[PDB]
Amino acid sequence: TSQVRQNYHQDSEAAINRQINLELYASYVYLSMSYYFDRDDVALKNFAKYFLHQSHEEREHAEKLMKLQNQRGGRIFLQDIQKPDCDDWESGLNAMECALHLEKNVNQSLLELHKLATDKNDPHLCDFIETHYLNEQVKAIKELGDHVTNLRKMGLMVGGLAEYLFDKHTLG
Amino acid sequence: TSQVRQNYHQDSEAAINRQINLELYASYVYLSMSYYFDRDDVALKNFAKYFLHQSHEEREHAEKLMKLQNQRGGRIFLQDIQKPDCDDWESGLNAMECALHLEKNVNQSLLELHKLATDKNDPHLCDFIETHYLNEQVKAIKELGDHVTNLRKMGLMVGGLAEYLFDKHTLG
Amino acid sequence: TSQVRQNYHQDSEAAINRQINLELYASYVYLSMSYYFDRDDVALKNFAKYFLHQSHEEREHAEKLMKLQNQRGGRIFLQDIQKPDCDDWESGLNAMECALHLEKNVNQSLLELHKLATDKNDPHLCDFIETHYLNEQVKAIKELGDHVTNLRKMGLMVGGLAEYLFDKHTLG
Amino acid sequence: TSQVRQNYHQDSEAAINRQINLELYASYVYLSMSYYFDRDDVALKNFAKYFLHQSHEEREHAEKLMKLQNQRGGRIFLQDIQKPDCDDWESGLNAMECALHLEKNVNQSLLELHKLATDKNDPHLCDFIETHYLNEQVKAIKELGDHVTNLRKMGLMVGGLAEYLFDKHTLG
Amino acid sequence: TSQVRQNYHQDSEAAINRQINLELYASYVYLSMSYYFDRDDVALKNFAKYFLHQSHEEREHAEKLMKLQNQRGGRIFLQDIQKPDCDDWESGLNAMECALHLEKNVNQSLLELHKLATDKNDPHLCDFIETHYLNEQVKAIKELGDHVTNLRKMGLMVGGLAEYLFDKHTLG
Amino acid sequence: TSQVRQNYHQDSEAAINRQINLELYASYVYLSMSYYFDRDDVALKNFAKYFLHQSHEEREHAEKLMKLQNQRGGRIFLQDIQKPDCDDWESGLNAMECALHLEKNVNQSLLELHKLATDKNDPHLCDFIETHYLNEQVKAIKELGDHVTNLRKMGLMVGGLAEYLFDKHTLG
Repeated sequence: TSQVRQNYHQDSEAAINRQINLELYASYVYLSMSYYFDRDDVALKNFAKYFLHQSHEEREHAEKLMKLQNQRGGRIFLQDIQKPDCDDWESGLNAMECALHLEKNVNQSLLELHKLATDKNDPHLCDFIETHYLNEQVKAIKELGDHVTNLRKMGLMVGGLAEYLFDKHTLG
Repeated sequence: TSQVRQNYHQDSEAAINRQINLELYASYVYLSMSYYFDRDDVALKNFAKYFLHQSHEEREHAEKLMKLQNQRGGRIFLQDIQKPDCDDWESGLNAMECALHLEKNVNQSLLELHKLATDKNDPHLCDFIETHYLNEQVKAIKELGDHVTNLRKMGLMVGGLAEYLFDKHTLG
Repeated sequence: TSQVRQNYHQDSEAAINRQINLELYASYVYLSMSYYFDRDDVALKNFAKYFLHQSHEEREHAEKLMKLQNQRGGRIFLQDIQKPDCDDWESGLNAMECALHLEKNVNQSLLELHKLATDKNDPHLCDFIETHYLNEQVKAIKELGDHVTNLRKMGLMVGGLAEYLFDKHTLG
Repeated sequence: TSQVRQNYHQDSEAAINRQINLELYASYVYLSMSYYFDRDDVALKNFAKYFLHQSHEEREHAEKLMKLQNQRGGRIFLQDIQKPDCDDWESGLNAMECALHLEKNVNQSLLELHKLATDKNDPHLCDFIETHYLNEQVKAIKELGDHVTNLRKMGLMVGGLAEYLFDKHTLG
Repeated sequence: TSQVRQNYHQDSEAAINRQINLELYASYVYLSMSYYFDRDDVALKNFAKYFLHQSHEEREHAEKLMKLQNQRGGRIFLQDIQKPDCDDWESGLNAMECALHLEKNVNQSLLELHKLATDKNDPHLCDFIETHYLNEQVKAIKELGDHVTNLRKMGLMVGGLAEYLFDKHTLG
Repeated sequence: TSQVRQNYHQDSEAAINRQINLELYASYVYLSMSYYFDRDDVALKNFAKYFLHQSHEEREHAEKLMKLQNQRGGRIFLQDIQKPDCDDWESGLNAMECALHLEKNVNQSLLELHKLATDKNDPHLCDFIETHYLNEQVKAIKELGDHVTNLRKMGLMVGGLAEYLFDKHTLG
């Protein structure tokens, strides 16, 4: 037992650990995507700029959770990071409709973090999850949804220009 | 009965009261449109920025009329602000033409307002209407007209890309 | 059903739409008061200024709610905004006791809305309601209580003079 | 006994400990008034501001004594700080006459202190109270004097209106 | 009755008055500690600066609670400030352990406060408690914790060199 | 095969990929250490500041490697990151003896990478490895060794204080 721990459940410490692993997997996924778009066979610089920046703040999301662990007196237990499923993300829209599938999955996983803390009656943990993660995660989910409908809407016929112009104008 | 009233007809009042309702109607529909393009399945952030700007300045057209009514001694009697008969504005061209149909409607009611004032023979109010509304509205209509024909020239095949580029370059 | 939607109940969707009608209604009411004090037979420019400022950011409250909806994947369904129950607000004390009575009622809407979200397990809507409206709303009822109470204490019937000075010194 | 203690009587050591409780008492009482006018049924923002600054200063008189205690080698012995005899201060005039009554009681206590030190042969302790406390305390008591007289003179049955204006022009 | 009160239980009003006493209690013990370290036989300047600063922000925590009672229509009933049970805090880490023991006590008092408010279904008071107090209190407890361990890992033989160096490098 | 590729062997394609995994491992190892030192049972602000900085730049090092693969026409194949064997890094000296052990291993894998490029006769890859890594590696092993001998030397007896002062003076 720690010297700082106070109303911090046995279950909720083990829980945010998993969440730590989650958003690291996700930043890993993001740089796997971002260095795919800098390939000489896709060459969409601003896409890469976009997915790398998304990756860099999911590592920030991960670190901020790691502080909260230390702040509440719990103890961090690192776990391995699994490689993203895809190694080649096909198109530029598949990448965006696949990123949307991912942060919708962490948001899922973020809501169960909340309702666990809502039921082991940890008000602090719940304020932390509302302010720092939940509206950021919805605002993100909104940004990726806009991107896919804007891409799909230029579908198709010219298409390869569609994603080109999209890269230069919407991520530039 | 009033201290300030002087040559302010019993029905140039009833008309200005009505004209106020119209400009509140137009501001409502513009908010209806502006948050329609703010949808994740429509996702044209500059169309939204555009109609939201019209929603404000038609509203400040409306409160500029309320000012004037108090100024001549007639008294505002507000009415209900009916709902836009549309919920789904389908596309970006439909929105602009259906908007253009509206500004022709406020201009035709503003022109009737002028003549009612030329026939209850109030020199002052007609300068007020031509100064603040008429050239404002023909400016408006020509600006609505150009946009409409440009979206049309980007017609037929393609199209969804059309709406996009117009969003980036004519509303940026 | 929309791409972004995740943990957004059809009951919290209808509820915010009812709540948007509320805040547009309220701003309309403040607008009706604001040009009431612009009359030459009441003539309190700073009462006019004050309620006009209140009108301008229940509209900013209404948009913040409409945008919040697009963000969670719901769709907006606008309704008519009805006329305020009064055309003549009688006094400056009467005006502020009807304002206080109004934001006490918008509050029960905000509180039932918050308890509608607390028992459909949507933590995000609650923080949005907690952060952006709930304390914003009791800072208003408190201010309205202050102003109601100052007008009542001095009044007695030193007469209208009470009201003039209040305009100059607390509302200037 | 300290290495620093030198010509510091055990009788004037206990007396300054008694004097610390007093100024902490007065600060608590001034704080108790300060939020009295923060109530919505009293609503004098600047009465609240005024007494809030006064509590912020006798409590800063209090550490000036506790610092002085360690400087002369004595040892502080803290006691409880008592609930003010009054929870509802009735008036703005009533407030300013218990405020005057208290600083007169703090003074009698400061003057009794100065004669304990001039007669236990402490030249230093007397300048300390002369320089830092005595004339500040008469400039308070005189100013508690004006305000009471100003409130009384105009309180002549115009009533609550007298109080509002005093808040704005003498405490602004 | 009170003309702002809206969804504020008399039991949640009884509780904050209770809580107001605590942080006035907390500030009182900090003033007892910091002026203990201002003694010529303990003489740790930055320790004295530290608890004096804590004594302030708890007194600022406390008077912010009083503002919340008035905005909601519940009325402050001040109580006595009982004296800290310690007079000689012995040591530099005895004083810190004993503080860490205290802020866990206020943090437990605020968590009971937060959940009595979750039971009388007060959405507003909970956002006030988590945003203004809980994360404040866990930031504090973790800060009391690091210092406690660092003063310990400098323990055993030498020591006091410990207190001195820690005063100079971690609190300077 | 790739449009850009020229004098880039399939053995060095697999080789750089492997090396990528390594330094993300080291990057993983470094955060894991740094949030060990932010614990209330270690409480060394600046050790964390230092290990978090190193974890932040082995990932900079790793992304630099991934850009070069895209630069030369090979294709990145990411794999999983194994958790550091340690979860608790013991002392601050053990931690730096263990970091020194870590970068001395990647240097050895980094020079093995270099001698594969001089034997598959690829000048550019060796320049890339010479300029960007190999001296950065020695400047790194030199600094960790400096820290280790400063820590050993100094805490030969009365320790913990040793490690405390080292945190404040060499990592500030």
